[PDB]
Parts: sequence; structure tokens; C-alpha cells
Amino acid sequence: PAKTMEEASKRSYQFWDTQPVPKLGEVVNTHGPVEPDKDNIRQEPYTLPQGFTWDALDLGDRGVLKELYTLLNENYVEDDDNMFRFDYSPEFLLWALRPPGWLPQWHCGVRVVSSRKLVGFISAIPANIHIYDTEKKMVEINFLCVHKKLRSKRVAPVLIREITRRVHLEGIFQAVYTAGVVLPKPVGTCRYWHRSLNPRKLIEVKFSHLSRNMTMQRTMKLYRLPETPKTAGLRPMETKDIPVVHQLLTRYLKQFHLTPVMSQEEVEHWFYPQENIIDTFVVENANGEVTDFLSFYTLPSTIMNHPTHKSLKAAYSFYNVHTQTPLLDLMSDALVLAKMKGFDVFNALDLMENKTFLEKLKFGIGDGNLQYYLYNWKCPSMGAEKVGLVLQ
Amino acid sequence: GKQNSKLR
Ligand SMILES: CCCCCCCCCCCCCC(=O)SCCNC(=O)CCNC(=O)[C@H](O)C(C)(C)COP(=O)(O)OP(=O)(O)OC[C@H]1O[C@@H](n2cnc3c(N)ncnc32)[C@H](O)[C@@H]1OP(=O)(O)O
Repeated sequence: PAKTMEEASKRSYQFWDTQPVPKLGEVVNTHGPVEPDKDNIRQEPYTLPQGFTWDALDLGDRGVLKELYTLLNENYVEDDDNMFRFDYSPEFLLWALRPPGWLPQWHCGVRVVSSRKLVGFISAIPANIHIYDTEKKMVEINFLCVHKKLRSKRVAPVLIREITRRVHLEGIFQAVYTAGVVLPKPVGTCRYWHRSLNPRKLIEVKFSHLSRNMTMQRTMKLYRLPETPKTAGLRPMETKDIPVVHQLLTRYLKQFHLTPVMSQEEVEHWFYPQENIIDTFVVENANGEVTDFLSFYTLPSTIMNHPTHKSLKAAYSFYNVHTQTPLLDLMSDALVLAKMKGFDVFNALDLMENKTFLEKLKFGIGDGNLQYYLYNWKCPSMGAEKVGLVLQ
Repeated sequence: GKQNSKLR
């Protein structure tokens, strides 16, 4: 894999060259599908290597959900240095994988025939996506994972072709996804920034480093936060707020070029607070009107090979909508709330308007990139500030 | 499909 465009220029893409995506070299000046919709779809699953079998995972079965939890906990995305690994909780996986419209055949597992061990996974969820001047029903692809012992045997192309086939059967021909690797061809390139909330732990586990010109005591003062948020009328989102949160989000997202189009039921699913999964706080003003909201989701990482610290508690910026409260003040309060809730670090991308507050709120730039991709859709690339889509 | 980032 290539994590920089430089390394990707020298690479050859034996699988992705076969797929309806633009080539890494060319510039795109068109808008539309790479190839027309297929009107006959392969009925049979693609063939796996001998000894492995497809199994659709019923995540409503607690035992099967735990198997998926364990596959990802042991084999999912690590940082560049193999020090941290995502640790999606079972309840988070239910949130991410059973939104409105979820389908069981889109929870696509691979098992060893003899032992029944779960060794592979890929998922699709439906989403309406606004890309420039087009709204398209698409899927979001997530949680592609191959067991470490199965790596480099080209199982991932089979997983991708099989989820593609299963999505084609439902009449959907475009997809959106992110990756830390460079593939043909990014529609936008984003970067994670990190806001330290627990500097001592972050430095101990080498998530962050102590600046050579700074001492620990000074570093802890640099990152100290108020005990309580400052914005008048900030409170957790409630059921009665679902319509106005939907309204605020829909109007706020029109300014970006890659965004979700959420129904009111989807807004309920993605924003209604669930402890240790998703937090949403609204600003209810002196007239009783909701004018702003902030949100962040919970995604810890395993700290590998460490005798004392085992997990890094991380909050991820989700969607933050401002119409009367300054975005800077909203995000300051998100930091205070995350600190109150025990998070070690607050993460945010440089997309939407986030660059307006990242440096001011003492975020530090992270390593690597988060590339955004469309499958079977040709359009010009865009700057990070025009990406208005956040995936789990 | 996320990327695991830490501080540069
Ligand atoms: C219309 C519906 C369409 C639906 C589908 C839309 C497309 C969805 C696309 C997927 C969206 C995923 C969104 C997420 O969830 S991104 C998160 C990906 N997951 C991880 O990073 C977890 C840890 N790693 C692993 O589990 C494995 O290393 C994976 C599974 C990533 C690769 O397994 P392995 O290491 O054993 O590799 P291989 O020998 O089988 O195969 C190598 C081929 O695979 C290409 N490759 C490597 N990494 C990725 C990647 N992250 N996305 C797409 N392709 C990738 C690679 O360049 C090469 O192709 P080419 O270079 O030869 O051309």
C-alpha cells in the first residue's frame, strides 16, 4: 500500500485498474458515472480461496456481534507505527452498521470452513449523497478487514467485488468511502488533527511527544481547559430536537460539495445521544429556539504492547452546525465536554470549516491522510474545506 | 474506512 501520492505514482494497481474509478494520473473535468448501470447482475457469490466461506453476519445475535468485535479489535486499522489500533465497541458497531435502511446481506463476513473462525469482513450501508450538483442514492463502504494471518493473499479484492455485486443487486451503482491509503482516485484529501486533553497519558504512551522546548508542567498548563462549557443554553439533544437538528444540518450542509442528505429518521439515528457512542449538544437560546449544535462520537484505540496503559479514549468531531454561536465557541465547549467525559484526546479533520478553529484551539496536526473516494463517479477533486461528509 | 492518526 501507498500512504503518500509520491509512492502511489510509482505503484501499479492490478485490482483498481479493473474498477470503474478514474486513473490516478489523469485530471477529471467531467461529472457523471464512469460506466452505465448494469441491467443484469451476477447471481452467484465470487469464489473464495479453498477452505473459506461467505457468511452474512446477524449483528442482532450478541455472539456474532462479539465475533465481529474481536476480528476488528485484533485486525483492524493501526497507525503508521503499529502502536495504536481502533477498538470499535459492539454497541458502536450496531450504531454504525444498522442505520435506517440497513440490509443483512451487506454485513459480509468470511469464515474458515473447519473452525468457523471469522477472518474477513466488509460492510455497506445506504446513504443519499450530494456531490456537486447531483444527488445520488449510494452506499458507504466501511470496515473492510482481513485477518492478519490472511493478509497479502488478495482476499480484499474478493471482498470488494462481492459487496459490489450485493449492492448492484439492490439497484445501487455508486459508493463513497474513505481510506488512509492512496488509491485511484481521491475526490478529496483530508488530514486529522489532535487536541490533547490528557497530555501526561498521551506523552507516556507516545501518542504525542514532549516538545524539546517545553516542559511537562508547562505542557499541562498549555492544554488546561475550563471545568464547564461557556455557551448559554447548551444542553444534550433530546427527542423534541430531532426536527430542528435536521433543519439546521440540512441548511448548513448546502455550502459544501460532498455531503450526506439525511432523512429525519437518519438524523435521529446519527445524532440522538447514546452514552459511549455519540454525543450531541444543542444550543437552546433565551427564546427557546435551538440555533446551534455540536456532536462527537466515541472511538477508543488499543495501545499495543504497553504494560500499564491499555486503551486511548478518543472523541471524534462529527457534525457541528452554527448559526448564532461562533464555531470557535462551539468547539471550545466540545473540548470541555469531552474532557468532562474522560476523553484523552479530541480528533478532528480539516474538512468543512474546521481549519478556522484547529490552530486557535491548540490542535496539533496528525500524521498521514484520510482520502475520500467515490466509486463509479467522475467529478473534479475538491479541497478539504469543501468536503462535508464524516464517516464512522 | 478510517485512518488511524497520531500526532506528527
Ligand atoms: C456500487 C457498490 C460499490 C461498492 C464497493 C466500493 C469500493 C470499496 C473499496 C473498499 C473501501 C474500504 C473502506 C475501508 O473500510 S478503509 C479500512 C481498511 N481496513 C484496514 O486498513 C484494516 C487493516 N488492514 C486489513 O484488514 C487489510 O490490510 C486490507 C483488508 C485493508 C487489505 O487486505 P490485504 O492487505 O490482504 O491486501 P490483499 O492482498 O488482499 O489485496 C491488495 C489489493 O487491495 C488493495 N487495497 C489495500 N487496502 C485497501 C483498502 N483499504 N481499500 C481498498 N483497497 C485496498 C491493494 O491496493 C491491492 O489493490 P491493487 O493495488 O492491486 O489495485
